[PDB]
Amino acid sequence: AYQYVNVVTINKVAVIEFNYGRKLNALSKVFIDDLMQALSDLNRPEIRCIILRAPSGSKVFSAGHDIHELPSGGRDPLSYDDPLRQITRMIQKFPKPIISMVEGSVWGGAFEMIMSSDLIIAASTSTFSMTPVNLGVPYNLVGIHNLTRDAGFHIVKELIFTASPITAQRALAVGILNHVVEVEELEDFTLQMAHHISEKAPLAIAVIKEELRVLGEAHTMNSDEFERIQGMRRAVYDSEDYQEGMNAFLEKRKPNFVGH
Amino acid sequence: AYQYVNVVTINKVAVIEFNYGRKLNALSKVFIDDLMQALSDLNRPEIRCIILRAPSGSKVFSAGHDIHELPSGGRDPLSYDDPLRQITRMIQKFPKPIISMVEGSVWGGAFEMIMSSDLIIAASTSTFSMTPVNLGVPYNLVGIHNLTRDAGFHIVKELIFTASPITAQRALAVGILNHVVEVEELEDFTLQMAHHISEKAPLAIAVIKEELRVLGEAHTMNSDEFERIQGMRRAVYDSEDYQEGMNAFLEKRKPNFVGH
Amino acid sequence: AYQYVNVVTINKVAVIEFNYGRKLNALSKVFIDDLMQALSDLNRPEIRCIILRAPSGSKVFSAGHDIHELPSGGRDPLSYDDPLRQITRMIQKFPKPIISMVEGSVWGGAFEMIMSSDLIIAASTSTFSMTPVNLGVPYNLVGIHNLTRDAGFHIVKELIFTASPITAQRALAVGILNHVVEVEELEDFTLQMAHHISEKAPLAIAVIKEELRVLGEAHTMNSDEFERIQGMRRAVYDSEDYQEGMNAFLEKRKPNFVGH
Amino acid sequence: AYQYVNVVTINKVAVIEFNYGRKLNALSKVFIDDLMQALSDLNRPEIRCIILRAPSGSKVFSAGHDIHELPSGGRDPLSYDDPLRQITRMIQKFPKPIISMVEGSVWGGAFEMIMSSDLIIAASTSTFSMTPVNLGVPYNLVGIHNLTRDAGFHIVKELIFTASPITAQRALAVGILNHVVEVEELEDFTLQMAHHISEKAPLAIAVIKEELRVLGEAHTMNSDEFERIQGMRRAVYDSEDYQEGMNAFLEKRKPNFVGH
Amino acid sequence: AYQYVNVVTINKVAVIEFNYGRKLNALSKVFIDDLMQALSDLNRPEIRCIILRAPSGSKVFSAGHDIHELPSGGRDPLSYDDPLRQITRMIQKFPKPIISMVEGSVWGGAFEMIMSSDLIIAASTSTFSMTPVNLGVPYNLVGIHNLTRDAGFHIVKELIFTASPITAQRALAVGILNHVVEVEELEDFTLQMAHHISEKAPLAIAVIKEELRVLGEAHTMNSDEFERIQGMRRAVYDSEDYQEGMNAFLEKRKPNFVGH
Amino acid sequence: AYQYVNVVTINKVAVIEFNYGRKLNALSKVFIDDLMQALSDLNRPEIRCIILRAPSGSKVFSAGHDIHELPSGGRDPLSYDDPLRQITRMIQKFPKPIISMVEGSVWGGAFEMIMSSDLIIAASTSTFSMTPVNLGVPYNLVGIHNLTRDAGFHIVKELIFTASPITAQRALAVGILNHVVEVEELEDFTLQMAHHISEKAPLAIAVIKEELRVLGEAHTMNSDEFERIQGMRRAVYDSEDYQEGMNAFLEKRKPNFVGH
Ligand SMILES: CC(C(=O)NCCNC(=O)CCNC(=O)[C@H](O)C(C)(C)COP(=O)(O)OP(=O)(O)OC[C@H]1O[C@@H](n2cnc3c(N)ncnc32)[C@H](O)[C@@H]1OP(=O)(O)O)=[N+]([O-])[O-]
Ligand SMILES: CC(C(=O)NCCNC(=O)CCNC(=O)[C@H](O)C(C)(C)COP(=O)(O)OP(=O)(O)OC[C@H]1O[C@@H](n2cnc3c(N)ncnc32)[C@H](O)[C@@H]1OP(=O)(O)O)=[N+]([O-])[O-]
Ligand SMILES: CC(C(=O)NCCNC(=O)CCNC(=O)[C@H](O)C(C)(C)COP(=O)(O)OP(=O)(O)OC[C@H]1O[C@@H](n2cnc3c(N)ncnc32)[C@H](O)[C@@H]1OP(=O)(O)O)=[N+]([O-])[O-]
Ligand SMILES: CC(C(=O)NCCNC(=O)CCNC(=O)[C@H](O)C(C)(C)COP(=O)(O)OP(=O)(O)OC[C@H]1O[C@@H](n2cnc3c(N)ncnc32)[C@H](O)[C@@H]1OP(=O)(O)O)=[N+]([O-])[O-]
Ligand SMILES: CC(C(=O)NCCNC(=O)CCNC(=O)[C@H](O)C(C)(C)COP(=O)(O)OP(=O)(O)OC[C@H]1O[C@@H](n2cnc3c(N)ncnc32)[C@H](O)[C@@H]1OP(=O)(O)O)=[N+]([O-])[O-]
Ligand SMILES: CC(C(=O)NCCNC(=O)CCNC(=O)[C@H](O)C(C)(C)COP(=O)(O)OP(=O)(O)OC[C@H]1O[C@@H](n2cnc3c(N)ncnc32)[C@H](O)[C@@H]1OP(=O)(O)O)=[N+]([O-])[O-]
Ligand SMILES: [K+]
Ligand SMILES: [K+]
Ligand code: NI
Ligand code: NI
Repeated sequence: AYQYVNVVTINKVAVIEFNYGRKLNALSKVFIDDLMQALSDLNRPEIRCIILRAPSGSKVFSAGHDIHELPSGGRDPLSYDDPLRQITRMIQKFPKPIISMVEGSVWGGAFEMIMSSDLIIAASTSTFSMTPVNLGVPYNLVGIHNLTRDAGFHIVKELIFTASPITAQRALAVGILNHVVEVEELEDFTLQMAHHISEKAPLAIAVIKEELRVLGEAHTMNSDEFERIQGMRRAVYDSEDYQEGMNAFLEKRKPNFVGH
Repeated sequence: AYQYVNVVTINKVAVIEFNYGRKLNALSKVFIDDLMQALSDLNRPEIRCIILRAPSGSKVFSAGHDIHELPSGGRDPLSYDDPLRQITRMIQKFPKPIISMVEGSVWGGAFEMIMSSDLIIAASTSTFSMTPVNLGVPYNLVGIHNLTRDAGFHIVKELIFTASPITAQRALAVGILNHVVEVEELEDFTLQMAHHISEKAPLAIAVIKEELRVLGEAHTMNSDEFERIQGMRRAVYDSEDYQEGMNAFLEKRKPNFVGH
Repeated sequence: AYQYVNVVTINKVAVIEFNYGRKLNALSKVFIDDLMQALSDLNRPEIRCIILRAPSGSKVFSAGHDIHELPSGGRDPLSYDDPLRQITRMIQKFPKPIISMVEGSVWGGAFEMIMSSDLIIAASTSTFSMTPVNLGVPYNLVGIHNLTRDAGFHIVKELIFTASPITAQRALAVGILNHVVEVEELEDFTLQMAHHISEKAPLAIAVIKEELRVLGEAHTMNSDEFERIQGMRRAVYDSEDYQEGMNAFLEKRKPNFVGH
Repeated sequence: AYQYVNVVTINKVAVIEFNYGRKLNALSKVFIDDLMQALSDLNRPEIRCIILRAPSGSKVFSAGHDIHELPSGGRDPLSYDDPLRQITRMIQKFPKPIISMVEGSVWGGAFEMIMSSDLIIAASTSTFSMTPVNLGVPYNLVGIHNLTRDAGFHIVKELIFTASPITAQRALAVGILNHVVEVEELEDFTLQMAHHISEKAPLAIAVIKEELRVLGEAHTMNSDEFERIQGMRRAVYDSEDYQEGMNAFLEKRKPNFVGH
Repeated sequence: AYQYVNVVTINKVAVIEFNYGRKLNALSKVFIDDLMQALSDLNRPEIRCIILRAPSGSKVFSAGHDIHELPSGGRDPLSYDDPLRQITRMIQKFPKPIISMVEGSVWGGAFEMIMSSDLIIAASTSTFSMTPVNLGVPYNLVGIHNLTRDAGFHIVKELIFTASPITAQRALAVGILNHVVEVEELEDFTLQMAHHISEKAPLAIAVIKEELRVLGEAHTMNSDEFERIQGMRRAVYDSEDYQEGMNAFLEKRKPNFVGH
Repeated sequence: AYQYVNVVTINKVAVIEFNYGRKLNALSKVFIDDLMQALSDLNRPEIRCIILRAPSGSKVFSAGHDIHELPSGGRDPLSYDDPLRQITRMIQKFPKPIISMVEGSVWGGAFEMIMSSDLIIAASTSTFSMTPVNLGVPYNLVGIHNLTRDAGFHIVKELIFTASPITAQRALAVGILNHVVEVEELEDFTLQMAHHISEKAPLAIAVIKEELRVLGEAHTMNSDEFERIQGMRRAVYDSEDYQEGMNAFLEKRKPNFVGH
């Protein structure tokens, strides 16, 4: 059993349901460690497809990164072993398909988390925002890359630069979602597709998923370019604005950004 | 003349029509060798645009890889000089635009074949499936990469992991197709576009096509990553599941996959 | 302050308006030098978002490359320091969002220019074409790469190989545009999005934009592939067809291309 | 204990000594499994430097790949999980320096193995050969790359194309070896260098070793190039020459190669 | 015109002499800023070649990184705008050849600095060491890469893992140095070569140097590999060993490293 | 027969001897066309090794690129189809070893040509120079890359920036040559090694040569880097210095370079 998730398996399909609603399923270390343990426990030959979901009737699918656990001490907020960074790698390397079944609003790191999964099926009332420019966070290269494989560059830059929510209808139209259904059809539609996938050849699915993962990462650059980017990110996480972003969030007020 | 295609030339446009209805235009070696000979013969300055089509009225555009020619046991079924691998490279390197004009159902390797062409114009009643997970086939890197340049990652993964057919309307909406037209207008519509392209500067078209080919291919990885992927693909084509998929296809029964 | 653009600032938003209507805002060296000086002058902490536009009522947003300024006699027409190549780099490296607010028709290098910007909001009556195959021009790798980050390969190849205009509605559908609005609403809609972006964290916006730029460029090739392409481009700029394409534009007649 | 190796620790230095002299320390699966187990068991904070050696007085350091374990059956002889391929990866990813201390003759896969290690210190009487052209073996990309980081291309090609042994003195002159010493001084010279390295910062050593490993692997190519090489390798392991080379070695006669 | 360097111009050759003897030409910000200003001021068409030197008679060419300025606690010591990182970029991008003319002992960052220059001519009594493993420093990817273009991997790993000094004779034998001369001949030999270079075509020299720079940097990797290495680097600069290495250097005692 | 080369076959070895003494075996278009035709004619299974040589007693091995065939200005002098660019690709792709057997002086493009071959065996009196900085020529990336796989960067930069000849003894010490022998021993020393290689497995040699070729080329960069380099090379071939370099050679005088 798990403190922060609930797992139900029938036949070859496992549903991992978030159980962290008192914190709006924020991506706290304790929540992510339990989600990763649950996925690892399901890495068995008789499990063929995973669904990730919030409880039925959730207003908020996930509030994203826990803003209390963001470092404000001049440390990289999105280093390789940060919980958000660990869960996106683990989803992408997992040798079974992972479907995000979305009811409610999706924020920031949680939007990256569902974009790292294999398919997204969403309620017609679900909404999606990408929020680092609301907090002054310098998103990392891997995290940004995870957002660029579905919608085009102009659409991705609108989502990030405005931090404005988009509807499930627009998220379908721009190529982010696989399917949008009425919320009362969401579970039945998603289970039908998951159980269908579980009848197909699992070893062929696993190697094709791994081929897609490698090709998706195969945007290569030299060491100088990476180190130049890391210097730019460091200047951001050393900024007055980054302190103001976090301060405004916990004081429940609007940040005032100034460009330092 | 050719045993397995019929070629017609109208000014600067060449139409190559499959003549392999006996096997529903399956990508047999003898069919692909005639298709490649026909294209090579058309590599002349006075030809400016190619159309690939099945005969008018076809229910099946192409049934995909000839399953009777797929290597059994531990032989790579999608090696460099396999017919499907040869025709996709030839289409992509050919210095004139190649338009796939689609009537009927499109399966597996024939879907990768039309995706490798420059433009796809299809009948409102045409349908599209990608089927290696039905058979347990470890699709190759180059073949998967050919499926990723039009629709986004989540859509591609739905197509491959479900092996379910999509309509021409959905294939248009997700960016696979250029145009969908009523079947009685398909030929006229496609020829009008081909004649129009044929008025443009062919050397400019050829170098821009090759620039897009090179950029499309420019997802680079180290030797270890390629050899690791090759080891995973060999484990799949060595598996009981691969034998079961091939056998189930031939015996016309549902395969029973077990994950080894 | 500039001969060929007008700049107005509204709180933290700067609007750079073309003032070259006597040449339909063609991308002449004198125009681009003024556009680049205006952008450089706006790289100030109190400026948070840029809008590029043509004057209200413009039938032609930009007629594209100044065809009089293209070299004739066996010279690369799209070298690293040609004005179109300079302005796309400058837009992409600029540390503030640049929104292209489009009224009227967009041609050739002007289409590449708006594609290189961060967001595109367009009038319902605006139209878009990519024209090098009309003139026999061997477009450069960087230039072509700039057209491939929004719509899929089949769509881009139709746009380039036909040189046919598409509508604002089709450009929205295929992923080129962010928004299409009635022309009477175009300025207010674009200014409210720009003001909204202007309240977000500028340093987070600048590092995410730069991360997207270098991931966008990170399609890598070996020296031989680049030099093989450059040799193909030189055969095109040495061709009879290239001279005929330039001649026909200047003599206002239909070119006759022959494939050498 | 181990059946096929003997381990001695001298404070922070561990010496792994081959114990397979009855098969001239050929790289059979049982010998390599024991070497990898002994390395894995030494991956402890109190160990800082490894030495690999043959027993004192060995005329043969290692006879290379066990030719009885080379598959002939149209199967890739150097696939990702073959013992030679496993041991070179493990030596390179091991977070402590590994020094090859060589007495006797070094052959084929055993030469690649010492090349994959961090330093090579050798007896003045030791000799070195790279032998796949004697057998008709299509050596794999990773394996060849492991031979190209010390001596230059012309020297590597002489070694491989001639399969002729070189002296310790020539191996020093061309950059393959760190040091050549009289056999009576070999053990002490090597131990003093290992003890000296063991006084330095182990975390600094490990991250610099890992940085050198990933820069050394960072020669990148597209999927088509890898698949094209793999097709060429398969044609070699399907060849009559390959069968002739294996049979000639086992029958102790000169092979007769004919080029198919 | 400079506090910390002296500049002598002989025909088209400029000789930049270090004037920071108080810290044995350690790479303090104040010294490096004056070295970079002097180089910038020499970027004129009438200057064709640069020589970098310590004063005639120097025991110590440069004592390396200023250990008093290296950030301690959890700050990256080798960030993009650290003085050593700036000076190696500037030397490599400088459009004239830069010859390191070496008398005395060369340590750590000063060794990387001379390795980044175009040619090295040294006195027979000069000596060379690479020192990060004496301090527990996690050297950065670009810094390590700068050390791998002259001697082979085994030799570079000996230099870095031992931090032992090598003689000029050995540095010449492994390919680090161009020439070794008696100290009395150092100025005559170096100036003769610099004068000879200055009669050659400067624009051909500049573009070839820049071609070599970009080919040298063209070892590419994906974002995940870079972020993984940066996480490992951060674990080292957070370590107790790193604090011990810095403290031991400042207290002029032997460090005791423990592996955390 | 051939107008400009003489070919002899000794068992399985073919010796191609230059016959263009009248321009000292300068790499004129018609000379290189016959060398390439002679190689193609020898691409047969009963030939296993090629030797390239000048006639016995030659003072000049080859005077390098034919300076008279270089363009006068405003054109790239080393385009993909140039004869030097053609012969180095053909040597590198040729599926049999090519040994350069060198007697006399080797200049410029002929030095690149022998560097592109597999092995170099040279007379003790032979000499070697790299000459583009004598003429003001902007060497191409592929050409420079062909000079970097044997000697280190410092040595290569000395050779190119000085254009000074080096001895066979120095070329051996820095890793350019395989062997140096007295001129009376050169022919039979080289034939002994070629006969020995000719008894080895030719398919294994061919796939290993090709693996080394693609690994050598696998230094990758983005389109913007390449086009930036090309623009810099264009500024050189457009310069006054390039025309001065060509004029000085024609007028048999020392050039006066001024840096524009
Ligand atoms: C990777 C990344 C990232 O993941 N950033 C975090 C992105 N998340 C967000 O921007 C969403 C932040 N929260 C909200 O917008 C709203 O809380 C919302 C999710 C719509 C739920 O609104 P709702 O009215 O239902 O509840 P609220 O009154 O807003 O807030 C409910 C409580 O949850 C807290 N909370 C909400 N989200 C978070 C979070 N992500 N981290 C920490 N606390 C949170 C609020 O501070 C309140 O705290 P407290 O007053 O009890 O101490 N990034 O780059 O920024
Ligand atoms: C690259 C790849 C790939 O290309 N795989 C193959 C993908 N192709 C398919 O899955 C489609 C397989 N075929 C079918 O679904 C059906 O034949 C269909 C195309 C719907 C047409 O049905 P239709 O009723 O009109 O004809 P069928 O009864 O299904 O089949 C008529 C015959 O054609 C054979 N056949 C059909 N497609 C193929 C094929 N691709 N290869 C070999 N034989 C085939 C069947 O096995 C039958 O053999 P036989 O009983 O006459 O000896 N992959 O990775 O798997
Ligand atoms: C990068 C690239 C590129 O940018 N190519 C250029 C792409 N641009 C174009 O194809 C548009 C060319 N022009 C046109 O299509 C039409 O001018 C159009 C924009 C529809 C406007 O029609 P309109 O009926 O008003 O014609 P005008 O207003 O008279 O245009 C006024 C003059 O502008 C000239 N002109 C138009 N576009 C251009 C241009 N790009 N360069 C130079 N002159 C131009 C016409 O030839 C007229 O010459 P002249 O009569 O004064 O001697 N490329 O690869 O090709
Ligand atoms: C990866 C790779 C590779 O690793 N190739 C293998 C490269 N190995 C070689 O070329 C070593 C060839 N062997 C020799 O030169 C000599 O056997 C040798 C290493 C010098 C020592 O000679 P010595 O005179 O002491 O002993 P030998 O009489 O030659 O041989 C002693 C016995 O060991 C066997 N043997 C030697 N090397 C091997 C091997 N690598 N695998 C299996 N058996 C071997 C011989 O066939 C004899 O078998 P048997 O007939 O008694 O059953 N490759 O690509 O080729
Ligand atoms: C990049 C990197 C790196 O660069 N590491 C640093 C590597 N450098 C070293 O290990 C050499 C450190 N310095 C020394 O060992 C000695 O100064 C040595 C070069 C042997 C010369 O000894 P000598 O007795 O002649 O001269 P010293 O009195 O030690 O040194 C003369 C003065 O320069 C200072 N100094 C010398 N080296 C350094 C340095 N690297 N950083 C800061 N100050 C230094 C000393 O503290 C003295 O200052 P002060 O005590 O008068 O205020 N790394 O990764 O580690
Ligand atoms: C790629 C590249 C390159 O390959 N450059 C070319 C590099 N080659 C050189 O710099 C060598 C130029 N030539 C010389 O230095 C001398 O000719 C040398 C090879 C030392 C031989 O001196 P030598 O006094 O014996 O004989 P020469 O009479 O000078 O030369 C015999 C004739 O061949 C011509 N020749 C010699 N080298 C070349 C050449 N590379 N191109 C064209 N003609 C040449 C001379 O101009 C003579 O013409 P003519 O006077 O009969 O009409 N690059 O970038 O520069
Ligand atoms: K709004
Ligand atoms: K300054
Ligand atoms: Ni990509
Ligand atoms: Ni390299």
